[PDB]
Amino acid sequence: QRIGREIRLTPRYRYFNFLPIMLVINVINLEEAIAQRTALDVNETQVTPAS
Amino acid sequence: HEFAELFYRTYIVTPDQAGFQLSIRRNLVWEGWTGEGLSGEKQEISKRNILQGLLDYTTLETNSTELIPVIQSGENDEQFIDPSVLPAQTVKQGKDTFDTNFLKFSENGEGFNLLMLAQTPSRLKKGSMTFTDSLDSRIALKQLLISVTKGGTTELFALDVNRDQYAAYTATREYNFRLMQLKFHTSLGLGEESTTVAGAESALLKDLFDLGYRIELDVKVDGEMNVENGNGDTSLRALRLARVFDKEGKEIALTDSRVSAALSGLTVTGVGYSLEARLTNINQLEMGLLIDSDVQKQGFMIPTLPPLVIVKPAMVEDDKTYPRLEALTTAYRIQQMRNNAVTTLLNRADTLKSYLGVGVPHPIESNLGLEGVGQYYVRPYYNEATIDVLNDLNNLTSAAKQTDIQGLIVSKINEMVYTADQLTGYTAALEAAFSGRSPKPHVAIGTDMRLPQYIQINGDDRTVGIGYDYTIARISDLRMKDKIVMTFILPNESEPHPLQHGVLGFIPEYLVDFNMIRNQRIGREIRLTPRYRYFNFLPIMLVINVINLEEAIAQRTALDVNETQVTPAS
Repeated sequence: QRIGREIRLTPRYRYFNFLPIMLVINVINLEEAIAQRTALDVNETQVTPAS
Repeated sequence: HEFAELFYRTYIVTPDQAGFQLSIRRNLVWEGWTGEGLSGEKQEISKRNILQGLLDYTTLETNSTELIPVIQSGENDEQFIDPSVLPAQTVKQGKDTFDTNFLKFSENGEGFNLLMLAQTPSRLKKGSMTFTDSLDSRIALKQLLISVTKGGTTELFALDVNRDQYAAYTATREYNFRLMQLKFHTSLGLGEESTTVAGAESALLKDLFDLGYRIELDVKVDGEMNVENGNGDTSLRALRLARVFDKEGKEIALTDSRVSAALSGLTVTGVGYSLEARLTNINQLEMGLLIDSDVQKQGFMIPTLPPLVIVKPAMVEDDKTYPRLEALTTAYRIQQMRNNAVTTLLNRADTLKSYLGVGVPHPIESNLGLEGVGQYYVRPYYNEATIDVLNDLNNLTSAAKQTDIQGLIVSKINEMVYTADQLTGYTAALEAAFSGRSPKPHVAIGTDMRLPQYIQINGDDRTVGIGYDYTIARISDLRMKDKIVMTFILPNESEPHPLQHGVLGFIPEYLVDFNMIRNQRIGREIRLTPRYRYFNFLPIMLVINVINLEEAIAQRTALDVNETQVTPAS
């Protein structure tokens, strides 16, 4: 016994998957990388005696 | 002067008003307090802005029809397993809060009356069973609850069986013309990361898992269900471990020593299942997003400011000790146009700092203390950063130091612009506010007189980045030392508007000239009383602090090897 107007939409749709090939990459630390300087990874080779 | 104009849009107010008003429209999505005609009986709750859904993906999600079995405390426990195997699971459906479980497999006995079973507390208010209620063209298995025992320890596994091709009820001939049949005959596999009821990689197949092996169970499940009364049955026919795959899809015999020793004592037995059932409600009973809109109130006022005065003997005019009006006009102009703009900008920065914190956004309409109708269209956001030029500059030769510094600063400022654009959702706000015309963000650049040569283009391929329009503002003030202030503005607009950063409420005023008697002396006076006030709406601004530019240029620094370690002890 409350009287009003109604508007309705009852959708019919669905998502299906066919191709089983898909790749994802996570990207991280971009803003630290652009904020801080990075300079070289040099491999000191032991002409100072260690080998 | 550029600076006041760029950050605070000037506006002329006819002296017949004490300010100006803005009436705003806000479309809303929410549920409860149902209807407006004879509203209430579910009471008022928080509105949600529809634009929030353009960036959030939960406020607009609802289910209002799914038939989830509900445990009545009477005889209803018959169709569910004993709660000593799996406790009830509490789920939300509409406004109802209740309990569900997994139905028990029935071979030859009673069926289950879904319509009798699917009564939620909302329906009980309406008067129980409705004759037009019918089951949708889809009924599919949600989950299969199996028991895996190894040596005596029982572990339950909830297998997500939905979205599977073979797990759909199919229409069939014979018996009636409203019969749906489920013929589920396939092999399901448990991986080496097979999760139990919640988390973990199990503990009875771990020896199988580490070796790199997944098990596969062959299963044939058959059932029938009627879409006219909700009667039906379902029973398991076959359930056993058959095949074990290697790191490839090549069958591994179950007689080899490792797997045979590992698989000893394994038994698999099913106890339950779950169905997703929809009710094509033909006479309709459902309620959904109640779309409403509210109008909001806010008022602006204009104060009075103390005046400037001139004194001179009132017997002859002098241009020597008192110059012409131009000097008084200049004092008024500087006072109103530069110092106050800087004060308002810095106070706005400080208040935004205190209110919001650093590097954290806020949900739409969650900061009621800020000034401005602007927060109706975007999230509030604040940020701060420092650049130590000497410590984080890379050079290769001394001849490129200026270009290096320019590149560093422009990269940092540009990246700050991108992250602000991502978090505040500003562009969507522009698209919503103006239909058909899509403006691109314009960045406000407020900086002192030492930096701009290092920001203007001499190298690089950008000033603030590609896709932005920039205006550089330079002032002689001392407080803006070592500071750059970024903000988004609108240059094609000429009215108060919430996306606008700030407005300069301006009323023209003039002077008075007369003779005044103050302790028995006579001198004509010139008085100018200005009337204005600055207001800010848009709650987004970026400020970057620049320090130590002197030492970096003065003292050489370049590169600085992050060596890599083939040394003792590592």
